[PDB]
Amino acid sequence: APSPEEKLHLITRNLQEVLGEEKLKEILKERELKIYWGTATTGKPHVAYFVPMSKIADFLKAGCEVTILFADLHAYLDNMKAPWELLELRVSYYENVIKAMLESIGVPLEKLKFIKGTDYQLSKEYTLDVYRLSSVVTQHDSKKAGAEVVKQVEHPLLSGLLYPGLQALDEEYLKVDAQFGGIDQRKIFTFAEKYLPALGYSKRVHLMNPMVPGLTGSKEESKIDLLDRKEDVKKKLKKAFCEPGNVENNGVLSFIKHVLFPLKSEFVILRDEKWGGNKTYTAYVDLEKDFAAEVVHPGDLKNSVEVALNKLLDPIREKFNTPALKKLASAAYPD
Amino acid sequence: APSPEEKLHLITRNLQEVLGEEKLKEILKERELKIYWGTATTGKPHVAYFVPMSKIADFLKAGCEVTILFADLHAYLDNMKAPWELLELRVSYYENVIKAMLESIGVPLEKLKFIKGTDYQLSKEYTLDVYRLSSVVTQHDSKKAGAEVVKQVEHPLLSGLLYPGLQALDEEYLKVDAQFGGIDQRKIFTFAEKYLPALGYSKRVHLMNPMVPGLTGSKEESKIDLLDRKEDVKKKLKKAFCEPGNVENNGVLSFIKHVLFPLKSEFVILRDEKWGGNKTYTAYVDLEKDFAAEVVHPGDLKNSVEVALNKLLDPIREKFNTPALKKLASAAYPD
Ligand SMILES: Nc1ncnc2c1c(OC(F)F)nn2[C@@H]1O[C@H](COS(=O)(=O)NC(=O)[C@@H](N)Cc2ccc(O)cc2)[C@@H](O)[C@H]1O
Ligand SMILES: Nc1ncnc2c1c(OC(F)F)nn2[C@@H]1O[C@H](COS(=O)(=O)NC(=O)[C@@H](N)Cc2ccc(O)cc2)[C@@H](O)[C@H]1O
Repeated sequence: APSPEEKLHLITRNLQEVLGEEKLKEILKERELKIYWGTATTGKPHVAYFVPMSKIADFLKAGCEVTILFADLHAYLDNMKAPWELLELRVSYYENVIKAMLESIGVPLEKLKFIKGTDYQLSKEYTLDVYRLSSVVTQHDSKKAGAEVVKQVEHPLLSGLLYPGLQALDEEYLKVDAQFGGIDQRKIFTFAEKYLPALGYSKRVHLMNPMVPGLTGSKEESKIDLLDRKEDVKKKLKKAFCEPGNVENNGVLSFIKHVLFPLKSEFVILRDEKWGGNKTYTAYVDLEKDFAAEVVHPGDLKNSVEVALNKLLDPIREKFNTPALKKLASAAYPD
Repeated sequence: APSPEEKLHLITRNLQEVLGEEKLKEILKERELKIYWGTATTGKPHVAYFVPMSKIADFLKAGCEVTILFADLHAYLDNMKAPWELLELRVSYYENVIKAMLESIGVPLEKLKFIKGTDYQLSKEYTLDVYRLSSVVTQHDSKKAGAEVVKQVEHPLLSGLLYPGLQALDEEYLKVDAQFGGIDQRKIFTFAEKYLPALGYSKRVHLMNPMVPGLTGSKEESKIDLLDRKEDVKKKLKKAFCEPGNVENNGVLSFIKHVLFPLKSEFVILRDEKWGGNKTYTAYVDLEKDFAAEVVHPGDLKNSVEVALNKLLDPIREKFNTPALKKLASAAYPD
């Protein structure tokens, strides 16, 4: 039975920014927070998705009612990042792999709600609100709201202007108090705080993670897929940006900070007896200090992350080791 | 039983431009043409609406299946020219006054179909097509398609970009072969010819009237309302631009050309015996020649139009002389 103060700590730890602290505290004084996270069903999710999933885990630990939105219409509206025929296959792939990630990090699925955008975003009342919103949002504001999220092409399409407006309306139709996403969503979040009240709807609390550098190319591609075999995880980890003593733009350290510490509350560095043997850290700042002092070597850091990451991936790889899930993976991502 | 050639003449006479003559003739060789005309339910219709209604009459004379669309959602999308609360009152006013105009010029209403946009434009299949269209139409093309139709404001709204796309989709959902409107619709019509095939839908024939100068200020406001009393019709007609011998930008002559000649097939100029007495014209070009020669005086032309216009308005004014229609007129246009 966590106190409102303990819930607030669980909910907001590791975030880059909280908008709406006043209302957030008002809610936690009385009841559970209702929050959602959305993802457009576009490319294959990679290990970076453990970063938002670790905050989802925190939200459930705090007692929140959590909704996960598979934003299939949004994937279509974002420059057809998922063509319309493949959408429902993409939703199935996303649902299976996101549930597998949550099961792997021990998140109880029975208190989560999963919904796909097209379950309600084609309804008459929602569509009427899209038109009501379109009558107050300028073309200027919808273009700028999506600048960091929607793909920016030479001749922008009308769909790209619709995208942020629907993401705002989703807060009302999912009946939430708050929306969580990475800080790349910030301009959509502030757009929603401005325009939802123009429709008679309350502004929501917005919770924003930092954009965490990947476990590969410095801060694009070459990422680690959730279904990569151990040997491919090992190979990709060797090439990760991880300079000795350099605690910035370090995707290996960032994964520890945002995924492994919240999961386990500790992190063990594997190290030879010659250099002091293993050491258990209870706080990220202590590990960071040792890495800056160069008494945690990059190779030992990578070794330690490799062991923990393969533990997270093992049940996922097992789950997708089914004839039906192998066919789904290939069918959702053909050529 | 008019021939295909006689139907084509009735359908296309007095038009400024026909797009799709090849397909138009292919259809008339086999069956009746399916056509619609739409109007956004915004301001009170004035006597200029007799110009499109006279072409509707021609279409029915040619045997066409005609739909009249009361585009209520479009009125809302066009800079809220009709706010959402007043829309259904505006639709009722438009339906009553348009049916009255057609009855006045002797158009049989029983073979016309009347539909309001929100009967189908909020449906799931239509909304899906709006999103499919938005994924191919650029912001650039939708802005330019509506440049002469949608109000151009300093900070354009998203609704204004949606407007031409929905007008294009209306051609498919109303299941027509052709759309009729004034030539101010041309950029929406060519937009529809370009983009409907991107959705797997056929291009439509487009029929365009000329933009006829009003019976008032030269070629805005001061117009004659369909419910104006005889005395107000008389007063407004006195101030109409009608210079002797000047057959251009002459709203009085244009009304004769586009409304009175199609209705009656003749036009009688009322003139004193001293100047030759009355004369009946069987063709507009003969009247124009006499006006250019200054043997039809502006006052006599206005007198002759006044008599005919009050005949067209009399049954409309009688129809709206009901307690329920008086309340409707005031409720749809308050303050
Ligand atoms: N490296 C990282 N570090 C920290 N957070 C990260 C990443 C990362 O990298 C990536 F490559 F995986 N993504 N995320 C976060 O997870 C989510 C990704 O999902 S998304 O598909 O991008 N969704 C969108 O864009 C949203 N508009 C979709 C949407 C649509 C309608 C709604 O009503 C609500 C939402 C967003 O919150 C992202 O910030
Ligand atoms: N002086 C004149 N001479 C000759 N024709 C004239 C005029 C005139 O003057 C005015 F003041 F009355 N209007 N018209 C013509 O009648 C119609 C008016 O209706 S409207 O409300 O303007 N409709 C729109 O704009 C259309 N986008 C509405 C629409 C929406 C969805 C659809 O699927 C189809 C259509 C249009 O065709 C106009 O050209």
